[PDB]
Amino acid sequence: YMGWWGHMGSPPQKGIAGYTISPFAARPFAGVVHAAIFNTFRRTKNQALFVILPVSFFYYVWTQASEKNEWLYTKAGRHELAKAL
Amino acid sequence: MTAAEHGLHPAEYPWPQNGMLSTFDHASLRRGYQVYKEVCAACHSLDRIAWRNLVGVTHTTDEAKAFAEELEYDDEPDDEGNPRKRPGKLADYIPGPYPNEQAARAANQGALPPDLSLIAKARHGGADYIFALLTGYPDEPPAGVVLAPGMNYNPYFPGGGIGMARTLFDGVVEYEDGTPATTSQMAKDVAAFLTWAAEPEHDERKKLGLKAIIVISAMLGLSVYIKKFKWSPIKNRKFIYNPP
Amino acid sequence: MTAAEHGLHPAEYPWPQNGMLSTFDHASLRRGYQVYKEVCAACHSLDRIAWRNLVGVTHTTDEAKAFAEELEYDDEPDDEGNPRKRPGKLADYIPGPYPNEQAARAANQGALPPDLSLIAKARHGGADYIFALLTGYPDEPPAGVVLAPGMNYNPYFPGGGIGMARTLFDGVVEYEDGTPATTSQMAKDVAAFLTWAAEPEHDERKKLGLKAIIVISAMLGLSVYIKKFKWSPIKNRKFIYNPP
Amino acid sequence: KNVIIKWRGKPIFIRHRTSEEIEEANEVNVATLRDPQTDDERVQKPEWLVMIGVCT
Amino acid sequence: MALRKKNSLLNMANSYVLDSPQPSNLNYFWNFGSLLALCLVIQLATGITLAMHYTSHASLAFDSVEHIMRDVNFGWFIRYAHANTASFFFICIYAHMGRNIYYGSYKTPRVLPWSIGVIIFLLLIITAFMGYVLVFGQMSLWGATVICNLVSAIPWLGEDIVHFLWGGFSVGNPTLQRFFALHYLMPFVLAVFALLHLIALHTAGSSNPLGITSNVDKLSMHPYYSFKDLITVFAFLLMFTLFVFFSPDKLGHPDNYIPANPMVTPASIVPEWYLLPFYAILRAIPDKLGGVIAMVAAILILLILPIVDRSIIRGNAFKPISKLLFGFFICNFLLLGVLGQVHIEPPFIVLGQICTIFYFSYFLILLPMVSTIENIFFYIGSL
Amino acid sequence: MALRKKNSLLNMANSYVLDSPQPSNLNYFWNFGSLLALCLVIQLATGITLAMHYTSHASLAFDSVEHIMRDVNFGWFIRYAHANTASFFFICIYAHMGRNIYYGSYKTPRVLPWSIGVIIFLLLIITAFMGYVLVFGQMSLWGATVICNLVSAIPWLGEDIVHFLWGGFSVGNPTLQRFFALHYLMPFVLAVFALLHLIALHTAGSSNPLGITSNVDKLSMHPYYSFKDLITVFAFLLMFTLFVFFSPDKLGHPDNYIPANPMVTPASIVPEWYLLPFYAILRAIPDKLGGVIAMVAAILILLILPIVDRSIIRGNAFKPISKLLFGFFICNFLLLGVLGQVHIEPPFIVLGQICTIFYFSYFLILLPMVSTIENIFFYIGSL
Ligand code: HEC
Ligand code: HEC
Ligand code: HEM
Ligand code: HEM
Ligand code: HEM
Ligand code: HEM
Ligand SMILES: CCCCCCCCCCC1=C(C)C(=O)C(OC)=C(OC)C1=O
Repeated sequence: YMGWWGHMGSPPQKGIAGYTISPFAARPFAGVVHAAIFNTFRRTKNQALFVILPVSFFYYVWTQASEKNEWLYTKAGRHELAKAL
Repeated sequence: MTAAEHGLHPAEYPWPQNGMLSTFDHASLRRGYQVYKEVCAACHSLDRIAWRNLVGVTHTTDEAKAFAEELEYDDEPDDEGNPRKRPGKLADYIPGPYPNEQAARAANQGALPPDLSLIAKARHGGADYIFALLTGYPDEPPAGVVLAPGMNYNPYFPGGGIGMARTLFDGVVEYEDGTPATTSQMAKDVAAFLTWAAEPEHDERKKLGLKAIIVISAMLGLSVYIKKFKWSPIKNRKFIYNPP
Repeated sequence: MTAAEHGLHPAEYPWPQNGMLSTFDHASLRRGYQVYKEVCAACHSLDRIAWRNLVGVTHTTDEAKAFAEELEYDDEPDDEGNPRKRPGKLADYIPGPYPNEQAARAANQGALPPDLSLIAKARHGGADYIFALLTGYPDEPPAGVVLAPGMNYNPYFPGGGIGMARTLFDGVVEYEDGTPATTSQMAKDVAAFLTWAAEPEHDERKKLGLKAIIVISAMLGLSVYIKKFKWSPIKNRKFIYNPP
Repeated sequence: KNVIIKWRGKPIFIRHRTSEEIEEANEVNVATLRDPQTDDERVQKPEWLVMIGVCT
Repeated sequence: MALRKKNSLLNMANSYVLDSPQPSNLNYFWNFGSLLALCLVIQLATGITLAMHYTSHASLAFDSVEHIMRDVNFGWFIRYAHANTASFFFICIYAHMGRNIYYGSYKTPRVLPWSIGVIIFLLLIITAFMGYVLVFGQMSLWGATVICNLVSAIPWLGEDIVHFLWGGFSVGNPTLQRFFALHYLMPFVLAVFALLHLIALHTAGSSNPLGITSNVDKLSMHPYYSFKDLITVFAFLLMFTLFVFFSPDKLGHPDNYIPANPMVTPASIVPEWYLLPFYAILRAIPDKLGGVIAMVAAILILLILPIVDRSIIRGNAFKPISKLLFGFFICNFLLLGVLGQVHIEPPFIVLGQICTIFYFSYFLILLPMVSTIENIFFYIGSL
Repeated sequence: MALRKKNSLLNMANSYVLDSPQPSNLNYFWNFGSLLALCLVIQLATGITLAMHYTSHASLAFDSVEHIMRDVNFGWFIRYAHANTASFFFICIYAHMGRNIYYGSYKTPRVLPWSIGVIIFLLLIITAFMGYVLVFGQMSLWGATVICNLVSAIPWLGEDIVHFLWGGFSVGNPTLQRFFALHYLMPFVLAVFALLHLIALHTAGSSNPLGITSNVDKLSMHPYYSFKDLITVFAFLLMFTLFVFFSPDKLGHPDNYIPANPMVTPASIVPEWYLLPFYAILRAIPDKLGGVIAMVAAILILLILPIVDRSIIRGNAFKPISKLLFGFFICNFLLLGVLGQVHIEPPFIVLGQICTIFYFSYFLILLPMVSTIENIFFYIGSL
């Protein structure tokens, strides 16, 4: 499924002109400030829920479990611990 | 588990060596050796430390040779193959108070005092645990605690009943530098010294790490510039498509 | 080098174990242990041999346990951490006559009697060298030989002057099987026993080798048939060339 | 007498040389010596030949 | 013809590191493969060095490690480098596997590099387990005891196999000396399999974050990915530096600075953090043999991802529901990790069981369902 | 298409061991390559096994080898197998190199496999040297001392390098533990180079005893050379059996059953038999540095065979004078071997010098002269 240079396995290409400039002719950090602020904000905003929802759920579950476990091994939690075992 | 089974967690004390750029205070190390020597060494060995280790950390070559030469160590047998003793040398290890575990336990109502060479690394808490433990014997155990025979109450020790009694009291040591030897001061010094004993590379390690951080950071910055420079023809590429 | 510097080369004696298919004579091994025990063990250790090693080679489990139980070995310290002795067990090693090299040399006018566990493999000649050496002390050194102090002339030993005197004389041992204990007989038995001590796998090794030889030979024969079978179309190939 | 002291795994030969031994050593003309040296260069005390007893 | 192409040896290097045609759009998650190669090189250099100063005999092992820390020049560095890089190796390998699962790297035509990858992961676990025993501190000994006793659950022959592995009736000197020899060997086996998975990959080439073919638009591996790999190498070295020089023991257990004592049992015997999720899965099943099977199955089930993923599209970039399920799967795997080191107490016992069910149901139910439905949504949605 | 050809991994195996096209007329001297592969496999299996029971610490090393002989089940076998196979490895490697020199295997287009081969030979020497030290008997120690002191001859830095290699001021525990680690590693390096020389060879294929092209008449490696290799495998195993089971110590030195003693020097320190010719060449030159250069040059001069052989024909099958010169060269190499273990006494001192001159003059004078003249005789003789 992959060839090599000269016969990579692409369907025939025609009609695309590609252009670029030398690394010495270009400013490598052109538009860096705009990218760092606006591009990163856009990219992050669009992925935020896919991190926030599972992390917040599993953190809440852990928090509840760890707090109950702590409470069961206090004096106050003696009776509830006795039932749990 | 109950908090008692875990032990009380020690406070985070501001040790001089806390801090990315901070060494040990070597004056405190020297004082802590003197606490080890005059209090702890009765029951605890420091077997991984040789006399040469003190030199240029806490003591001069001469002071450490003097400490070594006061002791007797096993020599190679004489010409008739009879056992012999010699005076200690800088290469010798600091000798422990007991010949074996059985003797150690017999002197300590069954408990075995651990060797202290690694104790700062072998306990959660490090220096803070050692300081908390030594200074955390309450006058009276909390009402309701039943101590096993030969046990002392100390909340920092897991379970609460430790076979080591309180040993540091104001003025059990007379420091040679004139520092007031309070319980707190001695505990701080000895905790520092034991932390040094567990990790004697500490000072050099952190300074080499400063050099590493600086070089590696510079190389990270330059690697970003170079990557962006080399990638700019790919990032800047533009296309015109005219469908055939 | 001079022949004297090399030592006289020992004769090749017909040992029972010489022979691809031959084991040790275990009756000779047993007798040789008794020579070791009553003559050599005064000066020479056998530190690589445990009591369990004798069992089912020279002695029964009970005889070997009896030998072990007559000795005292260092136990683990008691409850006050004081040293203790215990009777020997089959797992114990046969104990040597001296505590260290210095004691050994002091008892032997400076010479150190080697451990005998590997001596049959550690000397050119093996059993033949041990037999030749023990039986090759002339009554008088060849005229002109100057022996160093504490040396005895023995031509098999390189240089000629050995620090071990003759030790085997007719009837120094009384064999338990009624065999006449001549110098020659005792030297043969002890040389056999020491050869066993150096290579105790000897008997099993040679029998497994017999099985290997047979299987590997059969496989060699069959591999020749199979190769010839598979190659015959290539070997038998014929050509007709008609130049185009 | 010549002693053999282990020092860094290498043997050290220490000979307590007699008067006449020192004399015997001080005879050889330095000229005819693969490694030209007199005993005075070697020892700091004529009565204590201390050498690393490994052959060169 | 250029020498790099003409000469067969040079050409093999050339095909992997210079002319290798790569997609032009690999993101930074494609950089873990070279970080894993870096960890492997660090572990070989430091490991071979430690072997020059370590003694495998149980009477001397723990002290030889103290000798390394105290007397060997830069021994502390070599030891902490080796110990911390073992953790970094697992961070990189989880990242690399996570990348592979999110971007569908396991799908045809890359089933073979993925399947060999699963074995590389098992070899890493065994390598790291054996290396940890070598210290012969309390965690070393007690960890070896409990993990090697899981083999006793193999029916009929299990006990015999354990005694065979130990070379005796408990973990002792024979076990330590054999673990040294195998720990030395296993990294070489691992490097061979790492090479095999790359050779297998080279038939399709790297996948890319869009999940489409890159045959239309290739970039040479050098200089583009060479210089992009340097950025993460320096990021890695900065993290390495912060642990090795400033916090060398943060990832370890203090009990491993106590010499192994077969009599005293430590308060809590837990695996190294990177094995913790598998330990939680084992605890979830009450049966001994059940638990061992579940623990192994948790790794071998990765082999069925090529089957259970029914999607007509490779990877999650454009699949919002698959992305949410992936998020939950990853967070659950971290919860399992946390539950691996809590005490066997309420309510963590039941929670561990729920998390274990979720772990397996991802492969067996959810991914097949979600991938089926998204196929239908792409088709109906774009009509 | 057949799976063995289609799948890239299988195809690599296929290209070496099954479909590999071989000349149809390789004789039995082409079987040493597979015997060398067999020795390498035996040494890896036995060596890794010994490492499970050996202790590298100088206080325990010699005794751990006695423990192997006495207590480990089949330890005697594994130890003697490992020790004797080290000798068989050198018999096979000398045979293989002799084959290569007689049949012109070093000529174009096979300069690269030959040159890598010369390095494989140096790696074998270092591997075997370090392994011998590990026993820590008298020959182990004194051999290490004398051979490592040759490095002192390097000007200016030589002494410092020796102390660096030893990790101290004499051969001791640091030296033994580092030799263990490197002895474990070196066989893996050696296996990589063995693989590299084969890949390099695969561009031209095997040469053959006639020295002509075999492109006209090829035979698959399997089944023909597979089954032909079995015959010599069984011949080798019979020789192995006779040594390992019936005469396990014939090739060794009794002094290596005495524990290392830095004080007492053994009567005679000689190398293992397979190093003896190089030792004789070293003794021939009076200067220390001269002798070391000569000894190294004796191996590196193999690299110039492609240049100094001026023949228009590959190999000696049809060259009666070259065959006689080859016969003298080989017998001289065995004489050097014998002189390596005689005492430094008359008249062996001068004989060793003459044999050393003959050794070098083969490469530098005789082969260039004889190969030039035979070129002319073939041309004039067949006019
Ligand atoms: C005369 C006896 C004695 C003296 C003095 C003594 N100890 Fe101990 N120590 C013990 C015994 C016994 C134990 C073991 C307690 C147990 O395990 O129950 C112990 C335990 C410890 C522990 C480990 C507790 C743990 O977590 O396992 C530390 C740390 C310690 N000692 C430090 C010191 C320091 C620092 C000093 C003095 C400056 C000191 N000790 C003086 C007897 C002593
Ligand atoms: C009372 C002393 C003594 C007795 C009895 C004794 N030996 Fe020795 N033996 C020595 C001494 C001393 C040496 C060392 C001689 C030397 O190196 O100069 C030695 C050396 C040897 C050697 C090695 C010679 C060599 O090549 O290095 C063998 C073998 C040997 N003895 C065997 C025996 C056997 C077998 C017996 C008795 C059955 C025996 N010995 C009895 C004192 C003794
Ligand atoms: C020592 C461990 C490993 C090393 C050194 C390693 C190295 C690499 C490298 C250099 C690549 C190509 C670049 C990249 O995509 O990052 C790669 C690709 C890959 N690896 Fe790994 N890897 C290792 C372990 C694993 C494991 C454990 C798996 C699977 C469970 C795996 C599966 C893959 C897959 C499927 C790819 C192709 C991904 C793609 O490009 O789409 N590897 N690996
Ligand atoms: C994938 C490669 C490797 C991994 C993941 C790995 C992992 C480990 C781990 C986790 C330890 C325990 C470290 C500690 O806490 O002190 C360790 C110890 C050790 N490893 Fe490795 N290792 C690897 C390669 C090697 C190699 C190639 C060697 C070569 C011998 C080696 C030799 C050692 C030695 C001697 C120790 C014990 C000394 C010590 O604890 O530092 N390792 N290894
Ligand atoms: C080309 C491969 C090898 C060669 C030529 C080789 C050679 C040797 C030699 C000559 C000895 C001295 C044997 C003796 O007289 O007792 C030896 C010992 C040893 N070798 Fe190797 N060896 C090789 C591979 C290995 C490997 C891969 C290991 C893995 C660790 C290893 C481990 C050992 C050990 C532990 C010893 C010392 C125990 C003993 O003497 O038997 N060897 N080797
Ligand atoms: C571990 C050591 C080695 C192994 C396992 C090995 C293995 C092999 C094998 C399997 C072959 C192809 C079959 C054959 O011709 O016998 C071969 C060919 C060759 N080897 Fe080696 N070899 C080793 C060492 C050496 C050395 C030291 C040299 C050179 C100094 C060398 C030079 C060659 C050459 C030139 C060929 C091609 C010969 C021809 O077919 O004409 N090898 N080797
Ligand atoms: C010993 C075997 C280890 C195998 C890994 C060594 C190769 C070094 C990593 C280079 C690399 C490869 C090959 C690669 O294919 C690739 O493209 C996907 C990368 O960068 C994005 C890489 O970084």
